[PDB]
Amino acid sequence: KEAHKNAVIAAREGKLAELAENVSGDGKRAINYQILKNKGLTPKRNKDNRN
Amino acid sequence: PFGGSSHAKGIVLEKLGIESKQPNSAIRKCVRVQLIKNGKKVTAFVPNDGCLNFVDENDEVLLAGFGRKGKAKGDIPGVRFKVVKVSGVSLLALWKEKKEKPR
Amino acid sequence: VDLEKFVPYFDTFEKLAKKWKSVDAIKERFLYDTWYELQKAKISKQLEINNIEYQEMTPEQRQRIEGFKAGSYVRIVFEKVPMEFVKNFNPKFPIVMGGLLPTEIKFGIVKARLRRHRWHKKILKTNDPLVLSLGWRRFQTLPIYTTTDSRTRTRMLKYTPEHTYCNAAFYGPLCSPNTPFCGVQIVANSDTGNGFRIAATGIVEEIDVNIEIVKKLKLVGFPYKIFKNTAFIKDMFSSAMEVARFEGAQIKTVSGIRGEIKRALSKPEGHYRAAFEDKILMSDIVILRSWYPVRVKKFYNPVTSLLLKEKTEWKGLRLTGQIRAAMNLETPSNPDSAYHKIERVERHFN
Amino acid sequence: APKYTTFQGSQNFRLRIVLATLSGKPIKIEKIRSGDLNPGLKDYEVSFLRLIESVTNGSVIEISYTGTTVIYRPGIIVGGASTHICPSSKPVGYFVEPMLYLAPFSKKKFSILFKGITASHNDAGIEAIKWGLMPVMEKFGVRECALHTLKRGSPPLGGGEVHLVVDSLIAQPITMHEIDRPIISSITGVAYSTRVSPSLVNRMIDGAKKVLKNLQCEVNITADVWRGENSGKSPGWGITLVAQSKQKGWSYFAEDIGDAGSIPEELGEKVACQLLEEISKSAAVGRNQLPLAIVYMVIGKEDIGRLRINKEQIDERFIILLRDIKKIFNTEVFLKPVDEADNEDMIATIKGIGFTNTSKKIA
Amino acid sequence: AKLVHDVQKKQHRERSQLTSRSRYGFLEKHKDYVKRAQDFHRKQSTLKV
Amino acid sequence: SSFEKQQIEIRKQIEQLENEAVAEKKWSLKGEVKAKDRPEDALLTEELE
Amino acid sequence: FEARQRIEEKNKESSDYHAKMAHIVNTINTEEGAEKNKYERERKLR
Amino acid sequence: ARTMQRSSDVNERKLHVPMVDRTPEDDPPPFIVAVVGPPGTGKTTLIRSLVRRMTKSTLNDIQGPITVVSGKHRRLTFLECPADDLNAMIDIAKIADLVLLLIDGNFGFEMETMEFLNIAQHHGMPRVLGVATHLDLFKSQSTLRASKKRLKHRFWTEVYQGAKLFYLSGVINGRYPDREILNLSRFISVMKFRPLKWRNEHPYMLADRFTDLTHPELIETQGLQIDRKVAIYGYLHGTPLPSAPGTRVHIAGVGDFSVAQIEKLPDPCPTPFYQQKRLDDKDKLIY
RNA sequence: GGCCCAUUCGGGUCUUGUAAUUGGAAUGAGUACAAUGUAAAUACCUUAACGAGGAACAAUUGGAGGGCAAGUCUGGUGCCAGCAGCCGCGGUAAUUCCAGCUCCAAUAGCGUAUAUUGGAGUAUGGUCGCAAGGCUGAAACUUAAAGGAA
Ligand SMILES: Nc1nc2c(ncn2[C@@H]2O[C@H](COP(=O)(O)OP(=O)(O)OP(=O)(O)O)[C@@H](O)[C@H]2O)c(=O)[nH]1
Repeated sequence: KEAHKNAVIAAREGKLAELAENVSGDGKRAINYQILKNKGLTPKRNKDNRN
Repeated sequence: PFGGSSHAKGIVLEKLGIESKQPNSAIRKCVRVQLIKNGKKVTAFVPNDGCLNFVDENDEVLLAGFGRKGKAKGDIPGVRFKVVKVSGVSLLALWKEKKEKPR
Repeated sequence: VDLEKFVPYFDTFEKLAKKWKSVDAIKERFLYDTWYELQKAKISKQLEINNIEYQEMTPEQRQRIEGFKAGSYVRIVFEKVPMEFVKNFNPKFPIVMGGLLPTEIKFGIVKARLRRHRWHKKILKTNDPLVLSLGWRRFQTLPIYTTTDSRTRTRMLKYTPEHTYCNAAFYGPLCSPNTPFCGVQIVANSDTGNGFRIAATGIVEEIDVNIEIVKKLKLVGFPYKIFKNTAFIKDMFSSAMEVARFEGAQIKTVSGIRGEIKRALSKPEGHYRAAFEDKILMSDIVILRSWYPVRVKKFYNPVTSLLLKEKTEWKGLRLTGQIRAAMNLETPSNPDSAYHKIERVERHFN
Repeated sequence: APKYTTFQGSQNFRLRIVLATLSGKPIKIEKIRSGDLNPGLKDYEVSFLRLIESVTNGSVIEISYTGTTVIYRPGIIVGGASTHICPSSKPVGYFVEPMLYLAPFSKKKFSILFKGITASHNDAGIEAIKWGLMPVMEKFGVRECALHTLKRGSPPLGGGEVHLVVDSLIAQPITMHEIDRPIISSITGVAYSTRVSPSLVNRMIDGAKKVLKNLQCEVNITADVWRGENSGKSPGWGITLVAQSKQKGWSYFAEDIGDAGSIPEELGEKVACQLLEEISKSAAVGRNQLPLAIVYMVIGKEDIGRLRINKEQIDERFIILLRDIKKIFNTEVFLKPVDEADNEDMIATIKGIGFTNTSKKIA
Repeated sequence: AKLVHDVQKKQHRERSQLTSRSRYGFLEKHKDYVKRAQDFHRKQSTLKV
Repeated sequence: SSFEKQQIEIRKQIEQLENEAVAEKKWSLKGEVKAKDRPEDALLTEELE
Repeated sequence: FEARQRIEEKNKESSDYHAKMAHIVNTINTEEGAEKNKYERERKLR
Repeated sequence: ARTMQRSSDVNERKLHVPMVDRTPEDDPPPFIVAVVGPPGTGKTTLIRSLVRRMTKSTLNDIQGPITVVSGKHRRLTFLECPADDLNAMIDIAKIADLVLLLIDGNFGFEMETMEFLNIAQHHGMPRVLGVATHLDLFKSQSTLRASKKRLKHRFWTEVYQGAKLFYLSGVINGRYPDREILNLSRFISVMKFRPLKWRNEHPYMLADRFTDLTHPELIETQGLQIDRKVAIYGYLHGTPLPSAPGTRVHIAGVGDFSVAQIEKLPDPCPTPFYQQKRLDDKDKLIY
């Protein structure tokens, strides 16, 4: 039972580890794509209408 | 409908039918608005229940004509107007999450 | 003379009628273009009346009645200011003094419509702390997110709806209704990261001293002996007294078949008899819907950032996932609660 | 430390409790009837405190064991519908009158049903509350206020029921400007009789018309005889006279009831003469109408409101009114004489505290 | 869908039979109950005739 | 200091709320409950609508 | 006893809700439709 | 005709909600000009340049509010918001009248700027003027104009349409160029302010000077830990504050206190209109 | 198996479907070297070097139609009907789910509002007015002679 507990908590701290790697080391907090583009709530749209 | 104008400006007095139980009914979407240039009190449609959270008391709103194309089953005939903007920001953009209300 | 005595003082009837045989004493008394401009005219008239009256009053009584008018350089002396403010005073950080209206001194239950911010990534959780900036004050509190079951009650929600406003209730300093506010999860630069920080926005609808919030309670029972329209139900209750309080209640099946609790069986204790509108199955589950009150937690943690030496890295109550990761505990999971792919065979009959 | 605002004496008990309720500040009323034959609260005062607890919510009222100390920490005004049984010591008017102060500023509407004695000598009658006080509330902005007499009960057995409904939940009273003296358009009245012969109403009306025939204005006094179960238990009669201004809308009133062993014409002449006395002593409001107007201009928005009051109207109860208001709201009434040298009238200018109705739900 | 977000029309997934009750088989819903009840009513009507 | 003392009781309340947030739900705050999950004869003491 | 009290209260609440909703809808229909009909008469005149 | 219909529409645009100003016409307070930006944008140098242009005096150390007689009838209280404190941003967004919002032109928008914009929008919208700095770091002029237009469009999406995004070329002698500061000061002078609801209902005050009045002998007898008596000097905004003591105030970040003493003082930075067409150099004052 | 027509019954037709895999080629936006250009510079012309698989180098705007729950509300002559449903029971590193539900049209454009080229009879929880009810004498009186009914 405790081995299963160590396995699941290891998976959780691993996921938080990839999140800590994904966050940037640079001091400046840059705007992200969602705030930059401001697409809003949009439906799924076909690729054919792009061109 | 309005005197010589396509759109009118008003102050939201109250939201009628918020104590009604059925979501997205016309009674749920009715809003009473007092027009600025006359002081006349008219009922308008907020387009959705989602926009009814954005509409609040004593805000300025821009009203246009409603313009039904066909007779729906559950609509309220007689309400002739719809709310287009609130606090200078369009209700559709607020609903689609492209803007925030300035207050 | 008391004002409890509503009828005012009067003289004797004889002297009063002798004085009022004549009537000559009181014989003198008897005998815009737009609505917007009209409203502005009324406002301007009230303002100029205020100006004339304040002008004709003497300046000392003018100061007493009006108070210190805006634009006046003033010195204000406070007692009981904490030591840490003077000790750690930093001139770069501002000092803002705002007067409090009488409602804003009180503490009670604030009810407000509230939505998770668009640029905030995750949803918010019931009974999970949030720093609210309501009025002049910023304070960390525990809100409860509620819903109206089609305007019939206030039912507790486990999370805020994404992309939607929901009713929320929290304990804090009361404010005037129709007041907007923001809510931030973290105010510490050690915690900021790359994420957008503003978590919730909202507006106050109502204030009160208490609120009745309910959470749904489903009592779950199982059939062990089934007849036509009559079933014997087990595991819902533990004794015939518990059954006898709930006798006559609506129950229903996960299939959707409606029924009534009728009587308590003698043996064994928790079992009861029920009548349904149709024959039910041994695979069925019987549920009884009830409601249990939920109490709003009374937590008031003000953000006293100026009293700190760092003036950032303010800390408060942590988020539940943070506490779980800190004490190395696993997220509570129910094996029956997971969703699976359901395959149905073709339904045949004899 | 809550730091209670301390008052002394049993004087202005209802006024202090109501002003504490409106200002939200906790009060401590001490040494009430400390040395008397029967020290402590009166039963009607305890009933009034229970009425306040009924109409409000989250309010802590503490009474000492001796009864000489009352501790009151007010709460949110919530209103709602309830039934209040008045004791036999006081009529219904003693409990209805403080509710007019609290009524337009509640979360829900007042619909209160009062059961008890309807009329008495020393307190407000039903016609008094209907026609003297409620026009002032309507002038300050209360659009829908009503008082229905389901049953009428004369002293001492009582047995009447009156229903107070206030449908106008306003944010705050409007600023008032009544510098000019109103002119009276007409005089009306109601002469009522319960459980006694129905000739007494006509006899009272003739006795009052004897006094008021000299007036050029029209005098109309309605005959109100109560029959059946609506008449209550004990017999009585009485007349209420109101002089009304048609243009401005003000009303000045006097009233009385008949005690056991009195001639109706004497009561009619007494009420007519007291009415004329109130016109003589009154400039814009009656002396009995005055605390309504003063408290309303206090709780109005932060603007100067002007109300003309009379040289006779300034007296002792007005002084203690202004002192209690200054103690609670920190508001001083600046008194300005009218420039007209014909009549010594004084303009009362009150800056409103900026009170607002925070109990009402915006939604 | 004129004025409905696509997040309003999310799929609500079906719950399964409890593992302690797995011996009894599949957990019926309204769609299964309607088939069962319609079959019974057709059989009973022709038996009545 | 007074602020330091208030920080002490605030930390006490914070730690108590941390334990409350970590700890298991009450049987009534659990969504679906059986008699096995409940303590015995609880529904006689609690009032439910 | 509690069952009878709850049933009576819920029936009264449902009837009052239905009356209130019908009153609101009827008032809106009558006044607003009267204004709409006057405006349409003006437009067909012009 | 068409002109009449356009006139009706623009009259409908000119219609607005009537609302009480509660602003003293005789001696108005200075407008709070709040410089808000990410930590390296140039707020201190911008305040240096603006003060250098207005009061003809340079300040080596900038901290706390700065009161400056900008025009004949207008005074400005410059406050540089600390970039790393969200609580500071919340207080500034609650009290600020004009917000100079600094955007690094080369890097683009930042989360601090977006957070301050959303806080200001939800509490109450002040008049926002954007200032884009670090445009000299661009290597190509076409990329410079393209980034300029991109910043302008995103800024117009956030703030009301038509709000100015001023462009600053670069520092020459440790301060921004004089012509750019002259145009910026002209924009600040020509801006018009509207009253917000919360500031029209509550009295508030940004502290100009902070001092301690407690007795050192008392401190020596009862240790350092005792509460201190504190005097606060500043200009009053909002509604009039009551003359009698005991009025309850909240100090943002400290707590709730009741006023023990209050006195009016002569104005340290008086306007030349109250002193009495072109503004005089003797009239330009700094506090 | 796809598509077309048709009120249904049906009829007509024939390489179509796949959110399946996989291969190299092309190059514009851009990044950027120079010369040319001009009092000087910009711009233009010319122009090496880099420049694509989620081609995330991330096109919009509108319209039509579903479907789902141990969920919610309303009306009923069981199992229904209606309105609807971001809200379910647990859970937010928590879950990989109608795979992001399907289809249509315009396309760096695309919507909305306003302007402009009667007869006969039902329904009405709106407003207003009129109502309806009691043996009479007889109420503050259980109260007479007469009747009114019987
Ligand atoms: N190249 C260039 N540098 C600039 C410009 N504007 C500001 N700077 C830089 O900004 C630096 C000054 O920093 P500050 O004046 O303190 O700017 P700030 O945003 O207020 O930073 P803090 O006060 O520390 O929070 C100077 O050394 C300049 O190098 C600009 O337009 N171009």
